[PDB]
Amino acid sequence: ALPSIQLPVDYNNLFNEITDFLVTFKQKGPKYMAMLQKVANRELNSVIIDLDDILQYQNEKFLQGTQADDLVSAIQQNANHFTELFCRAIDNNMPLPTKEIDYKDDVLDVILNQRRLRNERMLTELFPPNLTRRYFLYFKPLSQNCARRYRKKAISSKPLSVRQIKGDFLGQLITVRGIITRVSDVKPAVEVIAYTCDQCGYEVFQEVNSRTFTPLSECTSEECSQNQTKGQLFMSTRASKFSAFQECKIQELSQQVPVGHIPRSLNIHVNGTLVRSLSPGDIVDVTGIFLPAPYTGFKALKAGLLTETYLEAQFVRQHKKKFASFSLTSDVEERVMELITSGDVYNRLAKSIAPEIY
Amino acid sequence: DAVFGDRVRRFQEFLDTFTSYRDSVRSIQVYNSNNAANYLNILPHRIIISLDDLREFDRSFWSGILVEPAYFIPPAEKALTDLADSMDDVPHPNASAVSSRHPWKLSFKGSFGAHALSPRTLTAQHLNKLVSVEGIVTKTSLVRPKLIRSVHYAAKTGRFHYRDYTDATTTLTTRIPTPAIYPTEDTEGNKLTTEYGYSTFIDHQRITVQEMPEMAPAGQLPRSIDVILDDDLVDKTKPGDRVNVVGVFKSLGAGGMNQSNSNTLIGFKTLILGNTVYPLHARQMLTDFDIRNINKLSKKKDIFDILSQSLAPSIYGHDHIKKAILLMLMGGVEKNLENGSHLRGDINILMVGDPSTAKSQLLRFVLNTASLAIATTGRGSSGVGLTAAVTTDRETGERRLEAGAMVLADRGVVCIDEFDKMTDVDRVAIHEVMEQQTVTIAKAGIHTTLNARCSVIAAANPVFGQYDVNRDPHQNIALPDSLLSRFDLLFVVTDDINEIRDRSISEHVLRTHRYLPPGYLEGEPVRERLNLSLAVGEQAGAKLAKNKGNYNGTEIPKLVTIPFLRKYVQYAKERVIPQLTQEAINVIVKNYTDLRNDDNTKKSPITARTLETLIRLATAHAKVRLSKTVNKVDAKVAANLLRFALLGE
DNA sequence: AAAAAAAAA
Ligand SMILES: Nc1ncnc2c1ncn2[C@@H]1O[C@H](COP(=O)(O)OP(=O)(O)OP(=O)(O)O)[C@@H](O)[C@H]1O
Ligand SMILES: [Mg+2]
Ligand SMILES: [Zn+2]
Repeated sequence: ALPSIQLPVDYNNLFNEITDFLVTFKQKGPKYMAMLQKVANRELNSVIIDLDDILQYQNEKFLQGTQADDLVSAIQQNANHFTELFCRAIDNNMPLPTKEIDYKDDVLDVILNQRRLRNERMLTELFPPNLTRRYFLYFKPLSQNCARRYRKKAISSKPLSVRQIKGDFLGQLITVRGIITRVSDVKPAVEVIAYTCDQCGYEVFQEVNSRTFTPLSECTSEECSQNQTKGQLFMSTRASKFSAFQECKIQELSQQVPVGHIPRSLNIHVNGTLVRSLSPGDIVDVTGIFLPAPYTGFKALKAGLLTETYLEAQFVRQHKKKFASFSLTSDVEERVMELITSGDVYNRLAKSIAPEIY
Repeated sequence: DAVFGDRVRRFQEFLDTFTSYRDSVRSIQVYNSNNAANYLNILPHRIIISLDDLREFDRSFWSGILVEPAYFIPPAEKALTDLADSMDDVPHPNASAVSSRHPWKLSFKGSFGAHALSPRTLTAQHLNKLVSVEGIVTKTSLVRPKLIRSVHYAAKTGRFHYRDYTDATTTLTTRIPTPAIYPTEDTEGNKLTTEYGYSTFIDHQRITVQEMPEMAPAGQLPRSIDVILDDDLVDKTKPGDRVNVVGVFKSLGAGGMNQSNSNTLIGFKTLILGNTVYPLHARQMLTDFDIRNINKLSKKKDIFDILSQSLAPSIYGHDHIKKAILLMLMGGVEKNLENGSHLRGDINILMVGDPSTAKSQLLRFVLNTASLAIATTGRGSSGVGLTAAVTTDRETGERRLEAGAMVLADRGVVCIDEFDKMTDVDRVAIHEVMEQQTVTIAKAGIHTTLNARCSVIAAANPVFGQYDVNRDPHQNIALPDSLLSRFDLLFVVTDDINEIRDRSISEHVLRTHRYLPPGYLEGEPVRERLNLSLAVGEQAGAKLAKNKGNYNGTEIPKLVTIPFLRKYVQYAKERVIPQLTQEAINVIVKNYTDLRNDDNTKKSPITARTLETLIRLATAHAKVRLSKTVNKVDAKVAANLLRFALLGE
């Protein structure tokens, strides 16, 4: 069947270390407790985790002979599994709301409360956590000075070009640099899909992560599980959970292209609150996860092992420059005071446009 | 069965006999280890064996490789992998990087004999045999990764599973095909999550190579063959580059032998799995005594005249044209500014004259002697396809740009004949490119700026059959003033009738046609030859065999051979970047002012561009004598050349 | 998407 191999990585100790770091970290008290508290009060909408914090915490705790392994290396070698571990750990230690909440507006929670008041009244289904989650997990790449602080070569970053990325970088966390040319619109995408069951008790749920989805035909309701059908299951748009989806592509800069070559492209997917954070025609450096995508979407029954690849966005620096719409600020106020004190200005401005032409 | 073990141990004995490959493996290991954790280049796990030594050691194994590589190469690479696994010493390895299991695939060099073929010569009886094919790259595909071995994990078991996939084009030996279905369930039903970062992916690219048009049968078109190469060397060379590819030529696919056939007239598919690639270039390196010769010759007072006279010895006259060609092939340095944008760096030459004055021949010589150049004619080209084209890929089904005529000639030189006879519309492409050395394409949803910093040389004949000296220069040339103003130098050539020069050129041309190839009699015509004996090729300073260059004695002044001149220009274009001084500045400004206010008839009007041309020529002449600073003599010679090219002696 | 032939302005 499937032969087995041994790897030096075991996730139990890593999960315990993750919990210890998330509970004990001191940079106000714990930062990671305050942000979770703000999430609980329905104030924050996204979570950012700084790998530099983990690196420095491990480096300073290595002074005592307790730590045995490194976690940022495992993050670099694999990311999505650690995303799942992080969301599980966060949901495990989610704090209590210390503030009032406008509880009537949460239609999803009202619907789930009605479902519970139905099911547990008769003495209930364990809803998956991703349906109940409200936050989003994002990562932040390290900084080169932090790496220079220590002897270890925990570098990452290094904004490779589009063509410099090769096949062995799949699954890691990488940074790319280039110009954005095409940005698509915002379109909602499903995360958890729910079906109404025609008053047959609990409403069956389904979860799909692939880009292709298939619906249900029969349900596990007890009276529907009876020897004759009781109502056809239907998909309910209100109960299901959605997420914003957007895709773009990035072009290599004219500087980095070797002579006699045509610049290449790279697709990129962005989900969550980072949607609409980039515009066509700018120089950026995106950090994210480099993931494969099946070729079966084209459905040609060819390319038995060839597959397409894309990047998943995690953090972006807009870079370039800002016009700012001449927003008023003190510094430019003293600058225009200097200009006023400069006296006649138009001749100087004419002199200052193109000194190259005489 | 045991034949695999016997072959493996025979190859182990062969590797034990020759100690060079072990040294290479140790060097690559220590270099990789040093690159690992010391404050980006990584050497791929590939080694090249010279099968001449293998033939000198064991003829049976050599013949087995050269006849049936399928049953011989895998044991050899297995033995190499085992030797590497025994030699290396890494007591503290990583986790994801230790599972690469790269088989250390090989490369070959040496004499092949009857297996060094051409794309036309490949036939049925050469199948399943290691071969080396020569040709020119015509097109390439995109670099797409493909999967080999996937790693799976289940939370409950804690045991990481792995499944290995192989395709027809992945391995030499045909095995049972495997679909790309991801295993998501264990034998006991445990859920398996695919683990990225531990699986294996390798690059994939397909290229096509065709036989050279020169060595083709009369009245026949060139034919092409396709090459698959992966892992290393995946993005080497480019379209328009002479290559020699060594690999295994094998068939693949059912080819309609199953029920899918619609007619009985079905042929199989043939394809070559490349093992290594080499650049032909009809070599490009320089030795220590080469440097000594270059320096001692550059210390001479008359280097520029010798080099100018060394170009096309069979062309009589046109001395300053040869000098301009020499300055053009190794032109001035490019200047860039954070505020001044871009400054053009090379020089363009245009020639116009009456028929039969040796313009096309000199252009062909420049094409032959240049490091990189592309041949183009005005009538047989279209501007839309001359810069970029949109075509659909057969594999992916998408549409991607194809490089045009001068995009392939980036940082090279483009030679165009019948420039005046080209359609006016296509000229706009030149108007686009020569302006800023950048072509922008925007069509069918593709937006990209392509770099093209090539230099263009053109030759065109005047509107009339023969040049009219008594007429206006503008009305003698069909091209508009806008493009004529860009070209740095305008040269007009006429064959004035003079009995003395007629006699001299007549005896020279008659001397040329009485020539005999060495070692060949005069009674029979020139016959074709085979390739070099080696498929792959490779006391000091006391010989001067091909240094002095005076192969035959006919004049007191010296002459140098072409390959040494190519070596000289290669050295000069890289090792020297000169700077200018105020002494040359004084001469430049003085001669510019004198030329501009002389107020006499001239062939072409001048402007600020001519001074910039003078500066570029001064830089080029500062490069020609291998100096880091510009001397006023360079300014003087540039001024003299310009005055000839604009006034005439 | 790009090359090449034909009738009308
Ligand atoms: N100075 C010369 N020395 C030797 N051969 C010469 C010289 N001038 C002309 N010829 C000869 O003139 C012939 C004409 O060649 P070619 O057509 O290339 O010349 P061209 O001047 O470029 O002509 P065109 O304008 O018709 O293209 C060639 O065979 C060449 O050898
Ligand atoms: Mg000619
Ligand atoms: Zn029902």
